[PDB]
Amino acid sequence: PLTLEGIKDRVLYVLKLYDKIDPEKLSVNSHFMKDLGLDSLDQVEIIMAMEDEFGFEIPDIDAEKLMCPQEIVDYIADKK
Amino acid sequence: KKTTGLVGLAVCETPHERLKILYTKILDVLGHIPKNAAYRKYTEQITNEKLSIVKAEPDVKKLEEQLQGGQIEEVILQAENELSLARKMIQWKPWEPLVEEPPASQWKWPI
Amino acid sequence: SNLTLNFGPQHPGVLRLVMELSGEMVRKCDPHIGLLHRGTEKLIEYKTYLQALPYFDRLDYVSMMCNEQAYSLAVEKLLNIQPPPRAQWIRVLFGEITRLLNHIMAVTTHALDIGAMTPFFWMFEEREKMFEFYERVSGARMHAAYVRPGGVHQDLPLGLMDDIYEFSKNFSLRIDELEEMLTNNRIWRNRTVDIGVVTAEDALNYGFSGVMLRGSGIQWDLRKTQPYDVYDQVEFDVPIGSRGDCYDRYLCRVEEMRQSIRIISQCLNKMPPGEIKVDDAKVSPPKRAEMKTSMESLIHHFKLYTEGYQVPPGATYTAIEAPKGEFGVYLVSDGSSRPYRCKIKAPGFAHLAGLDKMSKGHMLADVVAIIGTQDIVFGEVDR
Amino acid sequence: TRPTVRPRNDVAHKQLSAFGEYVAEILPKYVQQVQVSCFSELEICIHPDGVIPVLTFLRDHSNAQFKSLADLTAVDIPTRQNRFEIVYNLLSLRFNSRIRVKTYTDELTPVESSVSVYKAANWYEREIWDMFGVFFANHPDLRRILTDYGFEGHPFRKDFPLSGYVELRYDDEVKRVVAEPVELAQEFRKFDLNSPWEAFPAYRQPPE
Amino acid sequence: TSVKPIFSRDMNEAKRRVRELYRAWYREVPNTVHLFQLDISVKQGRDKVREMFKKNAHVTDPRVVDLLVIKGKMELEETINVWKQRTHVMRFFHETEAPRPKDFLSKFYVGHDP
Amino acid sequence: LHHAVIPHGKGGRSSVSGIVATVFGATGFLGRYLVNHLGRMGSQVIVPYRCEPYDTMHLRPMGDLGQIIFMDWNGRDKDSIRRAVEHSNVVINLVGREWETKNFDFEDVFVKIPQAIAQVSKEAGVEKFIHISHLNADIKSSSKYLRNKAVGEKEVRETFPEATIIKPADIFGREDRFLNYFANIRSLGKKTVKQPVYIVDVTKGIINAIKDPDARGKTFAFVGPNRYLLFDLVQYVFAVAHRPFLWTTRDKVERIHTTDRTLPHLPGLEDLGVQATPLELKAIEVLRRHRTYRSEIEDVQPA
Amino acid sequence: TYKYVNLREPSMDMKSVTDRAAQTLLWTELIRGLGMTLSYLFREPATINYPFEKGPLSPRFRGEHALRRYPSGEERCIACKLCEAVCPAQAITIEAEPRADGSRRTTRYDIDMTKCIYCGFCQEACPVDAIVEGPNFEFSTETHEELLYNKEKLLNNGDKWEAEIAANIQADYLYR
Ligand SMILES: NC(=O)C1=CN([C@@H]2O[C@H](COP(=O)(O)OP(=O)(O)OC[C@H]3O[C@@H](n4cnc5c(N)ncnc54)[C@H](OP(=O)(O)O)[C@@H]3O)[C@@H](O)[C@H]2O)C=CC1
Ligand code: SF4
Ligand code: SF4
Repeated sequence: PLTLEGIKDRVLYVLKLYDKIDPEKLSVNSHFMKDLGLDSLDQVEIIMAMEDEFGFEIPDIDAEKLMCPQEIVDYIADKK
Repeated sequence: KKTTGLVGLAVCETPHERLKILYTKILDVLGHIPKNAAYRKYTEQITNEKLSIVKAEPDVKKLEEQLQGGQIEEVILQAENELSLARKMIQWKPWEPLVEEPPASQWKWPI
Repeated sequence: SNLTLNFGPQHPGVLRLVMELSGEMVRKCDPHIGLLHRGTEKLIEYKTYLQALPYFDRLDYVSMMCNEQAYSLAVEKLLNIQPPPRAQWIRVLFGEITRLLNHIMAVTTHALDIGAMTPFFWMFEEREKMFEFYERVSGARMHAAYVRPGGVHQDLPLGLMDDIYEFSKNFSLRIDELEEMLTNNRIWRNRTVDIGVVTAEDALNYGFSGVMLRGSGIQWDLRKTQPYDVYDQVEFDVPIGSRGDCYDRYLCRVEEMRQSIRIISQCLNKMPPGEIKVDDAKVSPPKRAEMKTSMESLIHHFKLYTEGYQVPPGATYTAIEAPKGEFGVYLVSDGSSRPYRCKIKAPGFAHLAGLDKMSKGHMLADVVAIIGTQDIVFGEVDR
Repeated sequence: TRPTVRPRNDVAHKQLSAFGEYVAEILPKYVQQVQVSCFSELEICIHPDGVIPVLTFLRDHSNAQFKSLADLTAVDIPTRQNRFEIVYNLLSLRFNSRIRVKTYTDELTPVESSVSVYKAANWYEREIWDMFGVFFANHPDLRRILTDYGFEGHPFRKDFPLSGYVELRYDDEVKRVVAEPVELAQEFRKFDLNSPWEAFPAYRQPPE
Repeated sequence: TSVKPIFSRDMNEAKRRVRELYRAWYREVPNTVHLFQLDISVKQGRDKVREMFKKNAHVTDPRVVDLLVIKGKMELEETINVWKQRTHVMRFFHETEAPRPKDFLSKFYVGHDP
Repeated sequence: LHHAVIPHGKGGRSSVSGIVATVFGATGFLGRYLVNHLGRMGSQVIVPYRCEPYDTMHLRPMGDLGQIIFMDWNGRDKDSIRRAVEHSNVVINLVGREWETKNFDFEDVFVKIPQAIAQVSKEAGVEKFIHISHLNADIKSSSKYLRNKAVGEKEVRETFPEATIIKPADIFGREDRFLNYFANIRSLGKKTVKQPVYIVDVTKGIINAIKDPDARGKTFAFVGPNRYLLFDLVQYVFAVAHRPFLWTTRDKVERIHTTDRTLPHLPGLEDLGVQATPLELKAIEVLRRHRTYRSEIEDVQPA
Repeated sequence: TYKYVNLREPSMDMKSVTDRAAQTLLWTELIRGLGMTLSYLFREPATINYPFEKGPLSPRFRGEHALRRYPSGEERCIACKLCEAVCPAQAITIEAEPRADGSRRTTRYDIDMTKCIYCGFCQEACPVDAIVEGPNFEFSTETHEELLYNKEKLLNNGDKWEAEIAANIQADYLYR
């Protein structure tokens, strides 16, 4: 049942489930670090939350080079 | 003799030839050391003197009490340790000149 | 996985031990020690020499005069003072008395830590007489300072050596009765023979000192190799262990008690009537009659107790054969009236370092026997 | 000079002088000061790049056994760039000799961690890490020995004060032991005891 | 000033190790707050963990950040073991301060306090 | 004020704050927490006790070295009470047992105890007398307890006019009466609004009222931030206590079935200035002792 | 000089091995240990009855120090602060004022018995022998307030006995 649009929707609802994101303002070119103004602390929080929900081990250099929700979805489609 | 005093040191059976092949290995690995260092001179001096003491002994207790180092198998462990540092001092190049000096206002004590 | 027990500070000394054991026969034990941490080194750094002498009296607490002797010989070694001969002989006599005390407490507390109850009571009656001797000599029950750097302070009163002679005879009979009671006692031999073997190579690399070196082969006595005092004039021999057993180490402690009896006998028979303290008013305080009817003695008393004597700058490390082993003190002194930094080598600390190799292939009652079989007081292990 | 003055020996002094010269000849790379004091104990003052070579040489080499290790400390000296002084205190068995290998370091430098060539240095190194603050690289375990877990500050420095910053007390609000800033009941009167008049002329440093 | 390092070469490995340690502290809190039977929700614990990481934010030297990583890893090992008790983990928090204010005026009514 | 009544430095543990508090009762629950916060302040607490010295031994190591002091008293003699308030900066009245005895009743504890102590503290010449009373203490019926506390409020308002009458709601804490009374049971289902308030907010309010004047004379009321129904409170405390389950006097059950109401004609916490806390945090704190091993936060919040 | 032990072999002579077997089977030495315990059973107990027989001591015992005073005269102290200078626990607190006569004296001489390690350095540092470590062990105090001795508890404690303290000093003033 694993389709890429379901991957994008599931990353979408777990980012909505994350509480500290203010406001929602979600897209594919969202770029939640500088367009939305959050710390790299929040970057590693989000990527380990992906790891906790449905991810692989997701090593920290690949975790650092994501920076974008559609690119998170595309990395999930890459490794799965 | 049988069951010397040290606990985890089980007794030997052939002291003479074992200690001789130990010191031939010492002189070999020391032969791979460079020449103008003092370390080759002092080690080769003391090891040739010790081996030359070993060369002419028919007995065991006479070699124990005559050659210093005391007990007979501690000499063998001591020889194995000196071979280990000879292998280690092929590396580390200690005969090179001094590594970079301290700020030189340091080793005076009374502050 | 495996059972990670947490032995807390209850009594089986006082520690915490986390043992990742396999199945009644262990795997990986770790002593968390430091629960009795006091701050002795920082406190001695902010105090003077004479004032911080009781810290060296009580950092180890079962031995009470050998630690004083080690610190006082550190200061007398750095300060270039030979003590007078009668001070040296009284220091030797009380070193042997404290050695007898520490070995007999180690024997009795190891017996009670296994579970045998009665020779504890017997030999503590004997140690009650030991403390009566300490009371009559100094005035304290246990923590007699009494050993100034500059010799023995305030010599023993008239009528003591006869009591020490009576105590020598009766104590020889009582230690013979202890060997009568235990020692070929079958269940105790079954309790401790093959537990805690120590190779002499590991005894040198793990830095074991004193009784562990006697038990594991190699002959090593500070009293025989490096005579730091008049030990070269008294004749005694040290016991050596053949096998690395705990039973062997028990036999070694009992025979060190017996050799302490010999040294006490010869020290009573060869006492010289020299003098109490040194012939220098600038280090030892002058006596009270000369203090009152003398000007310079009052000035030296006043300055020697306010400022204290100064120490020339330098660093030294001395170590003496305390009953636990090489009790070491490393003084570093800027030229001043306070020491700059002192540090203590504890034989109990060095012995507790090798607890892994002493309890790798045995069970947990044997772990309690290993903790007991080394005279570890957990106040000296802290530094 | 005969009564109550400690008689020094010159045989041990000459032998330790000759042996210190011999050690500094055979290890030219790491040796800076070779000093013998008046009471004949050897001290070798050492750059912190040769702790493993000097101690592997000194545990072996059969002309200086030095099997046993004692005190390790790194006496916390201000006024310098490199503060700490690590003192390996080596005791022989075949020889009855004592040498002190004193290497220097500052606050932020790994020395080469002698735990592999002296198994006694395990808790010594861990204790010096906890109390002073000198990190030791390529070392199995560094934890906090002789201190509380919630306590930090590396207290044996001269910069850490005598009384600590935290102080424990039980309270019934949260029904447990809590840490509060220190409110002493007495001052700890520091005495100004260091009198003038230069009690040793032989230790006068030359002035500017 | 060719200084020997601890672990790193510049601030890049420093940032990598501190984000690894923050990931470990993030996944290490709820186990401990279930284990030691504390009284504080998981979100407040995570907020004070990230506050402890935001406290040292002006540190720039790579050796210093390496040594702070070593400190945090030691304390995370001592908290993932059961060695530290309830007292020390509550001692990380501050419930018994009755905290002193920072305005000049209330520092003036309880004075001698610069 | 003489010297050694001026404050010095920081707070607590031989840090001299500027009040000397004579604290009546103080052996039970609320007095022990108030002595805890005064020992945290670093004051001098004169506690009188009529009981065994073992209970004041259990509350003993709170204050610092000789800060708190112990003395005996009775409910019969004015001389011991005047000896208790010989020299005191402040005095607080916290007394009253929730059940009758053979020597002291609900009658005249709340009439004969506060009149005597207020009379001798006015005649001794102290200021800032703080008296606690229960909320909804009215002349209207259904509790001897509550009508006696209403007579007590009127009498302590009549004599000593510059008093601080302060009234909390049904306070809950670590060693509570009514919430622990709920957990120790076996029950009925009705509707009654009731607002608990946590004890450390109440005693922070008391210490702010005791060291922060402009609040003298005015009576205060403590209102918790919840104000919800009793039935869902019982089901929430059973759900957090992990037990389903679907001295017990008649006065106690009528107190827990009295509808606690609030009037904003007297100011609450914000005009005094301390934050209030909701139920659930401290409820998960106090509700231990579930089962052998054994969140679902209800949060009814009616009206 | 070494005297090493644990060196015997099991003798294959029949008498030695049958004696070791008899030891193993017939329980010889365990009954021998029972005989030793019975030998201490039939002794007299080496106990003392405490509340009627207080135990023995020494004439230089240290504990419960108090201030002496002159024979038919004033206080013996000077407030010279030698004892405060030498006190290793730093327990002494001296504040000095002279009275109207002109002799230098005190106002405050406070000792914490809680901090006091009981050395004897304030016994031996005093030039006029004002403070002397007393004879006894009678503290057993219910409160932490009461173990902080003022000058007047010290003077009542030095006036509760001088005959004891003068007898101990007259016994032992020729050693120190
Ligand atoms: N539900 C609650 O807890 C609420 C309580 N309050 C008030 O809080 C106060 C304390 O209540 P609480 O701690 O819960 O219960 P307690 O009954 O245990 O506290 C009362 C204190 O006064 C003492 N005391 C009571 N009656 C007498 C008497 N006749 N003679 C001498 N001493 C007496 C008590 O016992 P002892 O004699 O041993 O010292 C205790 O020290 C009361 O005045 C109550 O009205 C107010 C609102 C809510
Ligand atoms: S040393 Fe003696 S005279 Fe001096 S202050 Fe102390 S008690 Fe008084
Ligand atoms: S005996 Fe007590 S009061 Fe006297 S010097 Fe020692 S600690 Fe101070």
